[PDB]
Amino acid sequence: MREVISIHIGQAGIQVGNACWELYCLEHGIQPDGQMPDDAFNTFFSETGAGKHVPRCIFLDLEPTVVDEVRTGTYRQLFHPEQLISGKEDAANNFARGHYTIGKEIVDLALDRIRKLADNCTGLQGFLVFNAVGGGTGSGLGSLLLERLSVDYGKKSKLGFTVYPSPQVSTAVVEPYNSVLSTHSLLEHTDVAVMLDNEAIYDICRRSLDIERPTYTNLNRLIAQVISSLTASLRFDGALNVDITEFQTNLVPYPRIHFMLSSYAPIISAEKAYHEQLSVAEITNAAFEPASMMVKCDPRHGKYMACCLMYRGDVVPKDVNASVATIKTKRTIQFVDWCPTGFKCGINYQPPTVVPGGDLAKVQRAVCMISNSTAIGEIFSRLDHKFDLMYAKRAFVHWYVGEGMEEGEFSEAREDLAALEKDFEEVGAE
Amino acid sequence: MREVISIHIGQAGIQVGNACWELYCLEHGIQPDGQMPDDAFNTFFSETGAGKHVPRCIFLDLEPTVVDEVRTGTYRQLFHPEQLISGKEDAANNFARGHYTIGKEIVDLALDRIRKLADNCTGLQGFLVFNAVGGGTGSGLGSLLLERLSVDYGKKSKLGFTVYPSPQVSTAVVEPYNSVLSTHSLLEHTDVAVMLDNEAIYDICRRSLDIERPTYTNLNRLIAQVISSLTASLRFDGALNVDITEFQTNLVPYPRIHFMLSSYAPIISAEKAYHEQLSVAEITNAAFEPASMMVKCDPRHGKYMACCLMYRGDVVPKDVNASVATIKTKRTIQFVDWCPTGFKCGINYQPPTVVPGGDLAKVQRAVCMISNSTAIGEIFSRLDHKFDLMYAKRAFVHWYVGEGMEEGEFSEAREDLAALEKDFEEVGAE
Amino acid sequence: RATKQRYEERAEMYDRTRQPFHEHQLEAANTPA
Amino acid sequence: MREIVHIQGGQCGNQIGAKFWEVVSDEHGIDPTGTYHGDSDLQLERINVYFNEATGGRYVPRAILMDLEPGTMDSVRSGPYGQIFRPDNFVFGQTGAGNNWAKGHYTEGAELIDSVLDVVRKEAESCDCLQGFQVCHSLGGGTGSGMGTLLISKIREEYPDRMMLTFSVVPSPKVSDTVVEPYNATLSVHQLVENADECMVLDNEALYDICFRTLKLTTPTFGDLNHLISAVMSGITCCLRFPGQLNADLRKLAVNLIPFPRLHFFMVGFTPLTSRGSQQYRALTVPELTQQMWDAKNMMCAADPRHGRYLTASALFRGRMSTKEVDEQMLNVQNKNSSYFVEWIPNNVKSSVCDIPPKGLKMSATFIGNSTAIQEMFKRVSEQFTAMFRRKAFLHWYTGEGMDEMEFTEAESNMNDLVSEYQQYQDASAE
Amino acid sequence: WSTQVFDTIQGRLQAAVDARDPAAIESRLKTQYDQYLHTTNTKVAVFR
Amino acid sequence: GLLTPDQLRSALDRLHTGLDAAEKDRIVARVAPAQHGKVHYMDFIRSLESPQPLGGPGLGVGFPGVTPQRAAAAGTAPTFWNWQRHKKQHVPGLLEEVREGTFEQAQSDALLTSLMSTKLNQYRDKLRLIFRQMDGNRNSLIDREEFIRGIAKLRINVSKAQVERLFDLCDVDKSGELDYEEFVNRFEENGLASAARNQTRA
Ligand SMILES: Nc1nc2c(ncn2[C@@H]2O[C@H](COP(=O)(O)OP(=O)(O)OP(=O)(O)O)[C@@H](O)[C@H]2O)c(=O)[nH]1
Ligand SMILES: Nc1nc2c(ncn2[C@@H]2O[C@H](COP(=O)(O)OP(=O)(O)OP(=O)(O)O)[C@@H](O)[C@H]2O)c(=O)[nH]1
Ligand SMILES: Nc1nc2c(ncn2[C@@H]2O[C@H](COP(=O)(O)OP(=O)(O)O)[C@@H](O)[C@H]2O)c(=O)[nH]1
Repeated sequence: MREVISIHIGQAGIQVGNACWELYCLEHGIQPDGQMPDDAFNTFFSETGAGKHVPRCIFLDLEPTVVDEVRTGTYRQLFHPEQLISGKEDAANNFARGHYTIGKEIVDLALDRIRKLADNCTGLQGFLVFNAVGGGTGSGLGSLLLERLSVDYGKKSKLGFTVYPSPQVSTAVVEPYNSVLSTHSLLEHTDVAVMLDNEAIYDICRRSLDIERPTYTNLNRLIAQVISSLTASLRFDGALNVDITEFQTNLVPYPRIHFMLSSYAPIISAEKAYHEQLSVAEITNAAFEPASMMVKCDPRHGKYMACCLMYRGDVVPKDVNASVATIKTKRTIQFVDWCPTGFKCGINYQPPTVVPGGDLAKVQRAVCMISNSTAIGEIFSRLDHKFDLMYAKRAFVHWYVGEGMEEGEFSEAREDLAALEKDFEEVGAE
Repeated sequence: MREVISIHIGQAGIQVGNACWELYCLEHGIQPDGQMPDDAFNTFFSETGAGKHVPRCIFLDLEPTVVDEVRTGTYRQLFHPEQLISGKEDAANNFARGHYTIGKEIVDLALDRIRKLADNCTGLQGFLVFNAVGGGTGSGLGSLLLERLSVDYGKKSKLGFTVYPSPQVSTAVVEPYNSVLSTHSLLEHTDVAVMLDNEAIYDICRRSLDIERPTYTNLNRLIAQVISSLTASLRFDGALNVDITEFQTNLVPYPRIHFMLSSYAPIISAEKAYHEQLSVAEITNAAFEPASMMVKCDPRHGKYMACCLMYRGDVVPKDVNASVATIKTKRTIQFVDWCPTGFKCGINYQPPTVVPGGDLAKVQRAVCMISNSTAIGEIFSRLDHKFDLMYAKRAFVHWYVGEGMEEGEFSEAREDLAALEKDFEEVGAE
Repeated sequence: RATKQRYEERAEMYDRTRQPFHEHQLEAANTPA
Repeated sequence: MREIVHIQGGQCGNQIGAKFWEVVSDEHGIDPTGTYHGDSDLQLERINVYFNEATGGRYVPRAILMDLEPGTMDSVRSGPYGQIFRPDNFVFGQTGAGNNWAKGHYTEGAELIDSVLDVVRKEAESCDCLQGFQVCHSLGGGTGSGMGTLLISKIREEYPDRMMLTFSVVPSPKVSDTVVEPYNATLSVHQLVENADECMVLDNEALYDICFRTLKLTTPTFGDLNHLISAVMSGITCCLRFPGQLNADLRKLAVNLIPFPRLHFFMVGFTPLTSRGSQQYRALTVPELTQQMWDAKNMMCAADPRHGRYLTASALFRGRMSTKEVDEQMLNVQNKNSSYFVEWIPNNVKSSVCDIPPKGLKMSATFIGNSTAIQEMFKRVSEQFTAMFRRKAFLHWYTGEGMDEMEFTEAESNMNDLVSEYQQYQDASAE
Repeated sequence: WSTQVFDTIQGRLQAAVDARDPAAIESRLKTQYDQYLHTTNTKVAVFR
Repeated sequence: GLLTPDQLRSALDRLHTGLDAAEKDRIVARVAPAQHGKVHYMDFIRSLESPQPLGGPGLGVGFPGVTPQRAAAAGTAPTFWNWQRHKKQHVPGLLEEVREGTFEQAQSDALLTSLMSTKLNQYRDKLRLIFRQMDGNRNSLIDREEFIRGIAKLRINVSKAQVERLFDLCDVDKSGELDYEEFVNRFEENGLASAARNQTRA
């Protein structure tokens, strides 16, 4: 009744999807074979007559390697073989390749399977699109899929958990290019874009989990925990139930402004567990700490416009009220003048499940803080000069031109990003 | 309700804190793991969700070895891991090193944890700073922390149990230097400073305990017993209840004159136990004996200003009154003319608990006599020429200058100690 | 029913044990502390 | 034989209604299976006020459960007393209102309102005589506020003379749960002023204060708040259900409480709320009950009565008590706090006495205060509404549901005019 | 009271404490403490 | 205070209750004598003080002061605390029981060694710190009990049989105690763990 369709595009999408679906299987008791030894799985799994549960997910990639890793991993009998969709040639970090030449047929088949999945859902809260802003498969094909979904499904809430390039550390060279292009694409299609940075999650793993050598599995485990906390109210009952549709109403003041910073608390390993109180107030303060943010963007630079809190576990509304009142009275945290409330609290009685073999410890309380704030303009400012420094010399432009783009597309993407910058400046200013 | 924050700075501070916290755990029945199998622990311990009791103490040191000894020892599961704070480089017996260059970040972290601890207390009687006057960590860092606490906390009563250099025997060479500096620092920052001398405690162990080979563990055990007898009225009820705040009002005739001799009685081994009466009058006389004083200073030289007695065990107000009347009538003990009473008697119904493996015997009566007397200016006269004799040649002055000190600072400290000598003479005078 | 009862019973046990156990003593939470 | 039709709206309204119906079933000796197990004829005297008899001994509540999402009433049915309600009275949509008053009142409420009115009419026609409808819901939520106000308007149109009683959980002052709380509250207050004959204002933070200071609970869930609210909702109608030395119905309370039609918002308090530690130490006496009633901390509304002036105040006592004691106590209260009472009303107290106290209590009393202190509550909500409306924050969510911008201005103007009414009668001098 | 008692006694305390040279005070206390040190070191015990 | 029922009837008559003989008998029978007219005046006054109609306690929430939020039916018993709908699940690919010469057991050993090597080596000298934490005693040699306790300290759900397999695989030199050299040799980053993880067909 509360079904949500999961889309995982690109290597980052599929790799965070592995952790996400491991976490969901652990949460709902679904074994890797597919079946479990009610109806809390309906949001993420559809049960068949045989008792086997298949996720309502779609793994899209133009590279066969990542999807075949899923086909060969522990989760073979869980996922639907046709739901795993693989391309033949990788997009090669080319937004043009993934959006104009290779991505056409792949996204058409993706729409076909997405339609088949949506026809299996009585209700449909929305889509959870997990892609990689900064790579051709994630950026181009994901943008095309988002555009098609907006065209056909229409008003369904598409929540994009995008992974942007980190400020100084990065793994690609044309990452600013395809990041800017995909940003122009998803400014107008996705409903709530949850922003993520590898540098920020690396710093979280280094400081909170004491991991000086973090890896993508750790990052994906953290992201999966964040998404599970976000969706917990759909599957488990709780006081102050929060809905997918309630996210945007309590978080999006203006349609252009829908990018969201995410922060999870507590992040404590097994060794450091049960040594501090980890009370509601302390975990709220940790969630509001800039260091625990999952985007390399200091919130002190900007002002919070809205803050939606997802509490999981033994959280009592009086304690959440006291903690949020302390946050409001705190001078360091600054809110916009036009949002006196600026808070959307929601509690859930289900404590976060712990992944066996992961670094996170078993905590009875958890907070997922998702905030709309004008500070996020800083990261777009970084990408806007990382882009123009290259685009002044037209470096790597011919690669994008060869697969069916024009200089006008780059110019329009840069202009739209500048417009978004000015919109953030205006909403921040009185 | 009656919480007191304990700070242990330097090797000597941490090593006497080991004994103090062993003594409190043995007294309240708290196992070393952290928990015990009403609410008398609240003065020193705060109970957590599991029922584990954590001490409201902070182990501060710039050297990692001393703190790691605690991190590895039996009290590894009791103290908070972040409460144990370790530096990287030792102060190397340099007051400048411990107060000006290395100590800054460490004391900032110390104030952070102290604020966290104080926010866990409904009330706060005050601070118990245990350091070693005569070393860079003890003197410099302790002085800096006392200054910061006086600045921010304000009205909290800070009792400094300082260990001062022995007259003739000593283990450091710059000990007069950093002792004079720390004395100048804490003359205005501590509220009640208690003098302790290793030579006097060694003599006590040699004669009363018949220990021909006393060591630091023995010294710290006596010091811990003294401090526990001091605080016993906070945790246990008894006739004539005594308070941390009223130590001052009953003990400090003038704010400058707040250095205090301490003497414990009885100090008897098991073999010599149950061999004498150990009555209230006899133990009070022993406490006023010069040998029982934990500072190498003849009380007969000066005149007592005030004497606070803390009795533990089967003590009756008649017995304490008769003992104090005999002491007053005694001709050798001389009090000032301006303080006709000069006595603050307080009894507790809890006899002193005996640490297993120690040398102190199970005595049903105990006295901790803390006296403000003008005789203590005599040890200050010792340190005042031990200082100036080296200061004439400016020996080891370059070591202190290198880390951001000046000749003016040594001069000001020595001048302040001379002013304290003048003050002692005046207050002894009529 | 099981989830709601678990939440309420956890809260009741935390109340009993308090009477995280110092949060009811916080200055902001309650003025008497 | 004066029936009351209960309506629960939204998640908060449904939870409060479940708690209230469980309390009433306890008080009337109704087990979760519906059978009477009280061993007291007083319980079955006036059970028709809230219940209808089934084929057997079963009693079904005259309750109508409302929601745009089924999860809340799935939890309601899974609760201990979820099986008493007739399954036909559960009216649900499928997509909940995203804390959107516009969605709950215009787009998604329109389809469900036909079924809601059908159920309401079916329950009301079975009534021999209808005292009115009581609606429990929360201001500051989409389905609750929007659907509740729409249903209240429809029932007002259908049955004008019948009483309308509302228990609205107004958003708390100091901590706000959802961002759009000022919008929803501002839009709902405008409807309640025009439609609701009688309204009780409840604040979650005030309930936290009272349950932490009087009951001395340290971890109070929403169950405790719903318990206190349910006690108030039971005590307000105990006079209809049990014989009283001086009985007083809902219409009598409305007549004695409301001087002018727009000034029908009340703050309520319930006594005696005793901590478990001081239960034996406290003395159940009429002066003690009155002293606890008139305490500002006992109010379940955030606004304290000291700032305003009591226009009127009803006190429904329960227990075998002296009417002389009751009347003398509240006359003494009036004389002592005459500064806090309106001058141009010679007697600001409506005393009612019921002979049957709540189970376990020797004596009890519910207090319903119509005071100008609620002016500051409305003023705060308007301070938030204006700040958000000046920059149109989250306004597109309401605009895209087919609501004009002018509706917000009209609602705020109405609410400010109500504030003006309260202030003007607060500072109004006789003659 | 101030002028007659406290002012007089403090004025007589001064010009006596002030008159006492700091060096003389240090030397006096040093002779005393060294006498005590010598008797402590020589004799097995010290008794009041 | 011990008053006979006849004395209670006389007391009611003296107090002018106005009741008939039968009514007074019923009011007296409201209380029941303990041994022989042993009801006392305080007990009788308590009986008539709060009449308490409606029958008092029942299966519901009740008044705020008297009874808690929860139902009496759903109460008077602490059941459903620490209620877990789904039991804890082991790491996939880890065999609870030891099998000899099976690809499943080989994969379990490879996965477990890889998991431990990833948990360790997270920062520099973390292998050394974990090694020092394995043994409570002063000797560097790691006992079997020390090994199980350290693995339990790590948040890893692994059966005693597989832990003993790890203990034997880490070369004890047939001595039964793990040295730092062999500890490092098997818990190095990559190396044997990575090779065993990759070599599935072996
Ligand atoms: N957070 C996170 N980011 C990842 C992970 N794996 C890859 N990424 C990011 O994803 C970006 C590239 O993703 P993709 O575009 O999907 O790579 P691909 O599948 O080979 O497709 P193309 O590169 O476009 O040809 C890189 O810049 C990485 O920063 C991961 O596991 N976690
Ligand atoms: N009574 C007593 N005194 C001690 C003990 N341990 C150390 N001291 C004294 O403490 C003084 C030096 O302490 P610290 O300054 O803390 O030594 P540290 O920890 O290396 O720090 P720095 O020397 O300042 O660099 C020595 O002169 C000792 O006399 C002890 O266990 N008992
Ligand atoms: N007293 C009480 N208040 C509640 C409860 N649940 C929610 N609330 C409050 O009701 C307000 C509005 O939420 P609600 O109307 O239930 O959301 P909706 O159902 O989507 O309209 C929120 O601010 C909550 O603080 C409850 O069980 N008891």
